[PDB]
Amino acid sequence: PPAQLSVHTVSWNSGHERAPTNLEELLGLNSGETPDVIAVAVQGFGFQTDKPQQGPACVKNFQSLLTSKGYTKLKNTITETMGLTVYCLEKHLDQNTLKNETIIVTVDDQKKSGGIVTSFTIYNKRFSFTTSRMSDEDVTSTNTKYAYDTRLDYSKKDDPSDFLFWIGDLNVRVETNATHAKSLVDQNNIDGLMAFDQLKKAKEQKLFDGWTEPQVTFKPTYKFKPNTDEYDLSATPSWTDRALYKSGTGKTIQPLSYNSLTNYKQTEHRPVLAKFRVTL
Ligand code: HEM
Repeated sequence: PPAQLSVHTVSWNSGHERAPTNLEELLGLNSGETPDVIAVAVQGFGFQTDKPQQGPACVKNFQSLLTSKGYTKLKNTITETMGLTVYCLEKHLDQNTLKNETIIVTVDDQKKSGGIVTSFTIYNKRFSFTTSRMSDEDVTSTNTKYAYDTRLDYSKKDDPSDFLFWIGDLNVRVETNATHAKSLVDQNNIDGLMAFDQLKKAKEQKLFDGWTEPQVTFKPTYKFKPNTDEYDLSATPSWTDRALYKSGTGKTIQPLSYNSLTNYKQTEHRPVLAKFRVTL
């Protein structure tokens, strides 16, 4: 039982885009770090049907890179609009106690909104990783547009998990006009623009209760004109992909870094990579 473990998470509202082939950077591996757990969440369209037949390349390329580095894929789960994969270094796994479990929650009859939770235990500590997806137009258990449901929140369980991460596009946006938002971006007044971000409003409404986001120092990750760094100002620049963390049991979770990956310009959103150190 080590004293600490490291976790990398990445999420990307990737839409109809295929997985990139350059993955080390996406997963935070390109400077030689060797995290214990890696979670990858995507939001988009057509994953399960997989008309593009891109599933095969995803498996090949992720498994090619990660197996050589000592990772085991605990689970991949896909729906039409969401994907969540969790990897862990094989050296941490005790099959007798791992209790690897995933649930899918769907909130609409077309199964386009809801979320996924994958959980597992190592060294007698329980990890849970959630992703979620909500539409602006949906009727919901919260009567909000935010991608929260209590069924996805393993901190509000009778026996809450030790380490919890929630990654993806939460459908939280910046609630001001585009002109003001862009001016704050140009001034690098990130905290000033963050004053208009809806996560605090969601929390006031008792969504994401007690969940923390690492400090944001990067510019909004949406909406870009593809292959550029220029905002498409048809939308107010916003922080779409987010990483939130919590412990149900008083364990320390220390973010090490939290950044958008601006080299992945293929789409209107930029991926967001978080790195944490957890104390068992
Ligand atoms: C940036 C975008 C994407 C990322 C990061 C991504 C990531 C992943 C990851 C990490 C896995 C698990 C790989 C493993 O086995 O180790 C996976 C599986 C899969 N992905 Fe993607 N994916 C993306 C886009 C897509 C798209 C556009 C499609 C097609 C609509 C798709 C279809 C699938 C399917 C069907 C699987 C499961 C296939 C199987 O289990 O044989 N993905 N993806």
